[PDB]
Amino acid sequence: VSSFKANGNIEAKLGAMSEKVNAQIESFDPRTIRELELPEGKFCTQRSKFLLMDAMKLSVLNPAHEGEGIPMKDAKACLDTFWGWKKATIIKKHEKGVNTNYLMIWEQLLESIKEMEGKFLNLKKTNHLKWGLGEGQAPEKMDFEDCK
Amino acid sequence: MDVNPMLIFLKVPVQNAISTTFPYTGDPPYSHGTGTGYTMDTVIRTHDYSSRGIWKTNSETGAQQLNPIDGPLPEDNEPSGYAQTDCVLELIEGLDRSHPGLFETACQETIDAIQQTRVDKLTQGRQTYDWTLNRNQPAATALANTIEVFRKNGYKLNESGRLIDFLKDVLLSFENDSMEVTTHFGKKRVKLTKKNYLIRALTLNTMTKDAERGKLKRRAIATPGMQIRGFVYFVELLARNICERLEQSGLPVGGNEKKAKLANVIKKMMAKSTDEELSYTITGDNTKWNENQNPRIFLAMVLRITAGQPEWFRDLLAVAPIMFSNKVARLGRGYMFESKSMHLRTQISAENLSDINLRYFNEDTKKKIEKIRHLMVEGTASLSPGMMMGMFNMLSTVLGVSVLNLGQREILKRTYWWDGLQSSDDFALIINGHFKEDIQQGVNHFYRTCKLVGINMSQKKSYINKTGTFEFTSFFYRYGFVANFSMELPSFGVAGNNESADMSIGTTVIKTNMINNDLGPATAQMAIQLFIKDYRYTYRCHRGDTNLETRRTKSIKRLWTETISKAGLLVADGGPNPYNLRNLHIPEVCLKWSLMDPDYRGRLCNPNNPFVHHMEVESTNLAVVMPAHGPAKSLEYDAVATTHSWTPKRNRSILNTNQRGILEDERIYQKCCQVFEKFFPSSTYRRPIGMASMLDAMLSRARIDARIDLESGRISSQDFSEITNTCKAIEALKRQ
Amino acid sequence: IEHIASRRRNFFTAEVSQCRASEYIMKAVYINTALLNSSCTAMEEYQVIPIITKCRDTSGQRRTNLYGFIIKGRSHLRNDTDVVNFISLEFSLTDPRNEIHKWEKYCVLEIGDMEIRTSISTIMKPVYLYVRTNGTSKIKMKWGMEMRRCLLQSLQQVESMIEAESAVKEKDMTEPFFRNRENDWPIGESPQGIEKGTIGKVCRVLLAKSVFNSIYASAQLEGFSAESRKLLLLIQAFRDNLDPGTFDLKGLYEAIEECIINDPWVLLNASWFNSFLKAVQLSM
Amino acid sequence: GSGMERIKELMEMVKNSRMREILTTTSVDHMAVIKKYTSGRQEKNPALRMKWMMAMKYPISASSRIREMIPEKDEDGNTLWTNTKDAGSNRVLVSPNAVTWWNRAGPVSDVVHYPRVYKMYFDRLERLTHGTFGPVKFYNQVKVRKRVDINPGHKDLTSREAQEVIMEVVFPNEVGARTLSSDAQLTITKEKKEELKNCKISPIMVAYMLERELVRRTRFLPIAGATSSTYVEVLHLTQGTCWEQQYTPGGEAENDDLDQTLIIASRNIVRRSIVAIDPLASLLSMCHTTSISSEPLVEILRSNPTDEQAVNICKAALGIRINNSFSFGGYNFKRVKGSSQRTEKAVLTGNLQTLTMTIFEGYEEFNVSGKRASAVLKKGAQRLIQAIIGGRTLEDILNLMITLMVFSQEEKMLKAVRGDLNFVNRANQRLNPMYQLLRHFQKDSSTLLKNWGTEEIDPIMGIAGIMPDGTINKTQTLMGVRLSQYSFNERIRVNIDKYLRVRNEKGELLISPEEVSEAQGQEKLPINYNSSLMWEVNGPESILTNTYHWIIKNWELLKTQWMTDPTVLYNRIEFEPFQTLIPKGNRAIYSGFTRTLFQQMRDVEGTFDSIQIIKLLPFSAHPPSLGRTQFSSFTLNIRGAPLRLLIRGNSQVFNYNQMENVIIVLGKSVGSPESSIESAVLRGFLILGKANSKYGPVLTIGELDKLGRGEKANVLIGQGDTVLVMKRKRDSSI
RNA sequence: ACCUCUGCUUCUGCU
RNA sequence: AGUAGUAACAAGAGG
Ligand SMILES: CN1CN([C@@H]2O[C@H](COP(=O)(O)OP(=O)(O)OP(=O)(O)O)[C@@H](O)[C@H]2O)c2nc(N)[nH]c(=O)c21
Ligand SMILES: Nc1nc2c(ncn2[C@@H]2O[C@H](COP(=O)(O)OP(=O)(O)OP(=O)(O)O)[C@@H](O)[C@H]2O)c(=O)[nH]1
Ligand SMILES: Nc1ccn([C@@H]2O[C@H](COP(=O)(O)OP(=O)(O)OP(=O)(O)O)[C@@H](O)[C@H]2O)c(=O)n1
Ligand SMILES: [Mg+2]
Ligand SMILES: [Mg+2]
Repeated sequence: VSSFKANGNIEAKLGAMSEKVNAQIESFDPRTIRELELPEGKFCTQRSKFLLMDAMKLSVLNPAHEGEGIPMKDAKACLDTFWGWKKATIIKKHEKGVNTNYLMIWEQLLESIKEMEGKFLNLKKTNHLKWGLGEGQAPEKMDFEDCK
Repeated sequence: MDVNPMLIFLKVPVQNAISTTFPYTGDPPYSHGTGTGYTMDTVIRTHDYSSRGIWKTNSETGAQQLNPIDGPLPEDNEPSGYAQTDCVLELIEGLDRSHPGLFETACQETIDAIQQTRVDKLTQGRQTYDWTLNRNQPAATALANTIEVFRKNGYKLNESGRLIDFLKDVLLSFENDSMEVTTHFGKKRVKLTKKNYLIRALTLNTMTKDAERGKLKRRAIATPGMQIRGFVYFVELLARNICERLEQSGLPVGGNEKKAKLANVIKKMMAKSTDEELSYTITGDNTKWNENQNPRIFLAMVLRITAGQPEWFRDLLAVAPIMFSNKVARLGRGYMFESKSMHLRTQISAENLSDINLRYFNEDTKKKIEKIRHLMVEGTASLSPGMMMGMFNMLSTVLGVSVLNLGQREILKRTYWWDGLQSSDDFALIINGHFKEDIQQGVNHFYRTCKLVGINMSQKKSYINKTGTFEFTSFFYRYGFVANFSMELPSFGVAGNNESADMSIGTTVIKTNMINNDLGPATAQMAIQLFIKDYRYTYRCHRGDTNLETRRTKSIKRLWTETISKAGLLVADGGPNPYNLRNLHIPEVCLKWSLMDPDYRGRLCNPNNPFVHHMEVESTNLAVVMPAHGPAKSLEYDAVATTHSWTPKRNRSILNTNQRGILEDERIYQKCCQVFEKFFPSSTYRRPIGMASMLDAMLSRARIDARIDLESGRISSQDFSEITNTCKAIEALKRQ
Repeated sequence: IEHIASRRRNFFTAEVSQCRASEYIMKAVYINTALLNSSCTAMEEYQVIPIITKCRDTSGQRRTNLYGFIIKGRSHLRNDTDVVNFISLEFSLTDPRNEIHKWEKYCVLEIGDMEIRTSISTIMKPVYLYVRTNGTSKIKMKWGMEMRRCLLQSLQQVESMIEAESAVKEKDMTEPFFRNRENDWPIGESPQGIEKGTIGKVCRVLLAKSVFNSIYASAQLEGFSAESRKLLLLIQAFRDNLDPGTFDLKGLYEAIEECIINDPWVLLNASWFNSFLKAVQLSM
Repeated sequence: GSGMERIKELMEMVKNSRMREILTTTSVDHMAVIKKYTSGRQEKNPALRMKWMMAMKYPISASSRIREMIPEKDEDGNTLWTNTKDAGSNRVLVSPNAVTWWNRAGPVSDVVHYPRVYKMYFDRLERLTHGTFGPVKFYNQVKVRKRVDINPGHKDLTSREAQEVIMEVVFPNEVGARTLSSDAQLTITKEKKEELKNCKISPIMVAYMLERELVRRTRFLPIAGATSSTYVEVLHLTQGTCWEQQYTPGGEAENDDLDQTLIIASRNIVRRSIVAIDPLASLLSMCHTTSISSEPLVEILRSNPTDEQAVNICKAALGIRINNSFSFGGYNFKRVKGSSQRTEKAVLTGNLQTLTMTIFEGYEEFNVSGKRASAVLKKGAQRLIQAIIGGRTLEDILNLMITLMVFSQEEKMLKAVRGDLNFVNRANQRLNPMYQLLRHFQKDSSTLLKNWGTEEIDPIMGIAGIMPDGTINKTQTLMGVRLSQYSFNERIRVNIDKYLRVRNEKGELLISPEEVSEAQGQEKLPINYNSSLMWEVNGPESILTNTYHWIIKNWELLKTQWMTDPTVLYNRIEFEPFQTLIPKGNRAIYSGFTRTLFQQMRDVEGTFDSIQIIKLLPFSAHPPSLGRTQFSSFTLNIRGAPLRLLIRGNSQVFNYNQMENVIIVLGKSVGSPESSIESAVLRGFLILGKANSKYGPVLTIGELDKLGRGEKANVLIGQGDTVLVMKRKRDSSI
């Protein structure tokens, strides 16, 4: 390296490298290019964390009730604006779910609200609610030696 | 009508609305679980690109080492590591000839640096592979561990405090028959074999890169240990010193300075061109830059750059490339397995991959393991080729620039020529010539020359157009740089340092963006409003007259009801927002100073408060931020230290581990350092120098402080005697 | 300049505050904030979180809105990607059975009836509850908490277009842009062709884009956006008469295309790119 | 008990074997490492982590002593602290309610030192409170990236001088061996030492703030106007993409900044005036209308002692007495007799570096005075013929010698540069050759001194000598260097003619405008010319954009005038600034070319092209001169770098963008106006369309003369294109 | 059962 | 189940 002196080194190896090693330019004309191809499969489905356009609100105007600012109080006040309840039925199944459990979570929820007292509401860990929240679904963790 | 935002581009040039193509209002991608798959991927690909080279078994580690240098020339456009020593040398010689005296100067500066650098320079890294534990640790902790284990095994030249002496210890440590370390079962002494130790010394730990934008799929990064880091540091310093004097280098200049340099290069180029020449620019990127760089080539570069220099320095700088030629990669955390039938899950280690049954793995991973098996050595993978991500950014830059440097008319004497700018693997190449055929030939000459030195232009990532517009590392040029405000969107929020630091950072971000990224005044005003709301919610410091309920409401309400001049309350104390465009550069405490009840002000700014955790001048009013793109940056901010300058609690997970003992060691160390500073306050500003023990210095200082205090009358004669007495008792107690 | 900025800001604050995208922002900020704090403080509790926003009519009155409820699962969230499971339960008048592919993960219940009267008589409408298991993480909750930054992405671009015209005209074009209410930017497509909108519309469209980027953040979106940007840039170079060339256009198309996998937002963005390309082709 | 509590603590620690082991076996040096020993990691996502922790009851870590200093529970029953130790320390976990408690009800200290310690911060607010706002204007302006100062009120110290000073001020007894040479250092120390006595703010913050204050800091920023630090500080407020908010910060200017701005203003005025029909009248007009930060330029010129060629031309015009000198290296240089002339040439340094450099060639004599030293100098072309030098100290005589050796421009100093010295910054920006050399040889002259030589001195004793040592020596000296000891400061009445030539009462030529530096600098302070002769928007880039924007916006009127009355168009006053961007030697030919081409467009009907007209129009504005030169471009000097504007089609400087339908000048839109035959590219020829090998080989441009009326060719016209031209059968007179 | 600890800490690199 | 997406979470560790 210390005595190195260049003398056509690059030129020589450029002359020994196949023409297949190149960066040929292709003229780019957006008039002759194709549209992107989209994947195929089942139709895409909603994955927001909350409803968007299909949402419906229960509203109270100029709220004044005791606890204005406390979420669950505001929530009770909003609920109170709806008279037209009826026995919940399932009308569109979660095909991979235990649809029964969802019905029961709602019924549990509504009841627990109507009965609630205080500012926060924590629900009982029923079997239907556990299921819906993946309670115990983590596999039990073991040493490899013991399950190999 | 269906709304389509992309249709704006029918009227507005893409660069002028580029901001909209950056979706940086959402969470960036993260890996979950192991990176071992990504590590195997890079190991495999790196060998694949060099596969037609020569295999050898390393005499010291037993590692299988692939050498593609001076290998067969590329035969197609696939990424190649077949770099040719003589071609690299020609390029570096070309760089020497274009810049007489540059190598000599950069060497001279590097030598001075080697003489002056303190061992503690290595504390400046982030997470570092710690061979004494076979786990990552903070850089300073990793340094201390190496120093301690070295001295217990008889290496202590580093006691000099000089980095170069620590470097000597490192090389000398490889002669040891069996390096002793201690593991925690209580405490057990473990003896590494000479081979074990060397393998750990040559290790880069690996993990996956999180929070990287713009990519579907993840990749692996690496962290070297302390044996490597001191040597790499000096190679990269030398390379930096060179890059600073190359008109074609994009490093280490940052944002505005980088843009100024690029604009100058275009201006230069155009002045040097004739009016009859065409000019095209490649917006350029390279395929798998790091995997196709080669330590053997870096060794050549270092020897050639340092030609004529003292042999000790040449050999010292050659260490980093040699170590990289002999490196191994830890394979990461392994994999997890699951049994549907038995609802269970388990962790296997990377080390298990040497000999685990292959039935557990998907086909892809089984193939990876099969390929990697012949490389595995005491739990690691041999990786002679490649450099791994970002290890020699500057030296690799020197290689790319050397190709740019070739494009001078008086060297080529062709119907074309080129110049440009390069930063790592990113480049803008400007090619000039009389006809389009000249441009094509020039582009082919540049591309093929790059191939001869293991630089592989990414065909699918690069494009070409007539000079006037181009992109360079997310800077868009349309006859001059335009703004890209969206790059910065993630920095608009609450930084999470503390209440004082965050107010200052938040207002500064707005201001900086008004100056640099065309953040208009109305949006800047709205940015102030949005920041203040987020700060108030984050820190639960809603204005004192509001009726939100938090754990802080009652105490802030009292402060409010009791305050006379409410306009003087800091926002974090439930006060109003004072900020508008005109005062963004004024620290809140200054801005409100004249409006503060004197008692609040005297409390807020009480220097005796227990909240502010001062440490070091050099790290005062410094935050770390992670930009959307690129490395972590230190951020200076302007703020008065108050009770709002507090420190959040530390992680406690280590309490549940065998490493909990470390917490105790830290506490002891800190206690010793704190008391030291009660005797040497200047040590918080600059680092104190000396071979004297901490205790001896404190004793000498107490005595002579007590004597001056006596004469000057700050202290009684009784007090004074007790001080000298306490000193004598300490003197004595120090003899068991 | 502060006075100038506030006048333009009032234009902006209007357009954006009344935009439906801003409703989603507030839902997202409220939900993620509540879920993060609950996740941290109540790790063992199945805690209930009402989905609330508060707004004012243009007619000036405050209103509190309830959309439904979230039930939080346990939440020993350690790594930043660690998941909290939760149930969402959300009111709607939309019958899902008309578009079931939109609702694969949901169990929709019928829970009541809602009145509508007029004159000759009235009509009762069923009230549905859209129920589903879902999940999120500390990283996703943090970003959701910050969704107000979407306002800046839109308004900065809008303000840059106002400023660009203002420089050439040598005066503040804010009022002309907001009031001359002439259709001066292509922002959509009808069956007849390309439709133009005012700067107000551009603001809301760019805001919606930004908000959707945040709701539907993905690696697919990241890769799609970065790779498709190169193709946008190549088109622009052609339209600027700068004689652009590629080295492996096929490989560039494959790099874009592999990022379009299953995400509805990325699928639509890909479709938009195609529409843009066709419209540009037609104009040449 | 000053010292009492800390020694007792130390006693207790040494009673523990572990702590004693550490304190006896850790060098002061090694403390630097163990100080950072930790299991704690630098948070990698602090934003997320804070949002998480702020939900928790006890997220804050506070000193153990909090437990003694505040209640455990507050009035509302909030727990404020707990006894849980934070991992890795003796700090304890506390509530944010503890911070509020402290701020409402904790101990009240006095804050007298706060303003002084945080002066750098408070000064910001002072400047703003006393600032004045003018109007906002809307326009496009190029904001060019340069390095600018960012901290008003620094004391221009290096980091090592600052450290030294701060060590003396804050930690005097830990200073070590060496102490402060500089007197600047010493008076700062005393001032600061006096300001900060009895100060109880943490010394960490005091050192931090002193370091921020005392050291000059810079940054690269896009900046259109005043570059002074007090203006940089409010760049977000005064500059936008399309606007300027006129503003004056409260407080005094620096004398340095004013002097610097005065020179820039005066040069700008001189350069603008030289291109007017009556330079002196135009210069006086501008002098009388111009202000620097609302101060009339006339008053500054009367009261300001700056000696500079353009400044002095302005002083002469105004009847102000001048000291016929300039500044260099802090020394003032009066030319007694002789003269020389500016010529650039290539120059290899001993650094090993090529460099264009303006070098003065000719015989000259200089009286030189500084505040501590003085000399007589005789000069040739890079010739130090002789330097007779005096002053207070040896030191001060030395420092002037260095300066004069460098000022000579001698080869021996050229080829005595050693180590790192470059003539372009990191950003590729050309730097001042002579100031670079001066700063170098003031760092270290040892090579220079040894490379110079010596000389044997006579017995006319009194003509003393100085040795390559720096030593006082009787028989030997350096080469041309001697030592010895009314009216050097004295200001003279001069006269000035219509073309700005300045002469004494005796009528000898003292200053000519061609001796004024061509460097386009950026003013530290705002200049308002308030003049019909100057664009309202300052700067060279702005001359370009303003001129083209103005043509376009007035295009309807200007077009009719191009058709009906060209000569009145060409002579319009709005084109004069633009003339200053054209090299002096090219103005006439560029004009002749342009007028000819424009006449051709008229003669050859159907070949009107408004863009071509707009583009070339400003080049019409000089008495024409016909020639044989075809131009493929015109050169413009912008910031001392030539840009070339292509005659045919678009260039980096000037291009029409079809897609936007705008003209773009230096990257800025300046708005829009809204057959194959090209009449206004070549003098005498027409372009018909694309090349045709029918009519033979492709000729250069500079090979077209050898054709004849009606005869054609193929031409490499520029930017890679080949075209079919025809020599015209009749040509146009203009 | 139940008890205890942990919520970035066996995994976040480089100029 | 659900989140997600090239490998994880769906509590871990210890008693
Ligand atoms: C070696 N020099 C330098 N010099 C004068 O030195 C003065 C300042 O030095 P300079 O390096 O030219 O700076 P200047 O061009 O003013 O700086 P700027 O870059 O701001 O334009 C000029 O006015 C110039 O005339 C000289 N003047 C004469 N007559 N003869 C000389 O030999 C020399
Ligand atoms: N050493 C180092 N280089 C980095 C880092 N981040 C980015 N780079 C380099 O800087 C380049 C510019 O990054 P960007 O253009 O902002 O992003 P990108 O997604 O890689 O680039 P595009 O292809 O333009 O979308 C990268 O392509 C790398 O070459 C980093 O953390 N360390
Ligand atoms: N976070 C990052 C990103 C990039 N790099 C460095 O920058 C180089 C170029 O980055 P990039 O172009 O993104 O990747 P390549 O390795 O070139 O691979 P490819 O372009 O084929 O994806 C990398 O090889 C590596 O040396 C790094 O160190 N850290
Ligand atoms: Mg790359
Ligand atoms: Mg890259």
